[PDB]
Amino acid sequence: MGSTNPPPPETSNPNKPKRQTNQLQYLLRVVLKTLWKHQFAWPFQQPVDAVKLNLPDYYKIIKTPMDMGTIKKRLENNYYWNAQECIQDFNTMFTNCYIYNKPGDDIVLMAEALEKLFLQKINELPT
Repeated sequence: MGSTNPPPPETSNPNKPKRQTNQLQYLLRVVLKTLWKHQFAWPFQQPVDAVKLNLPDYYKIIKTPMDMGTIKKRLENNYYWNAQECIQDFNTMFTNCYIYNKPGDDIVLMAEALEKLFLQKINELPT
């Protein structure tokens, strides 16, 4: 009975309604893809691997995981109906980090930076 990770969030759901919208195209080509290249992005590029990291309490505490790798796959697979759904997934990811960790932790400074950038990039979206 050693530690395991949960199954990752779904990136495809054939019974969920979806659309391609100008705002969602923008969220992939501009926002995600620019954030993905940032020097602080790496911890957020894949689901939190609590086994590899030796944080057996991670998924004890965080029940709604989200990461940019999943968000990337959702955008590529046209999983979302609108921009707001995806913005919500970005917000879940940031929030989870702030929940599990504490002010001034390196990982938090990273998420804080990314979140400021995020906000500056989604300030104006296409119509």
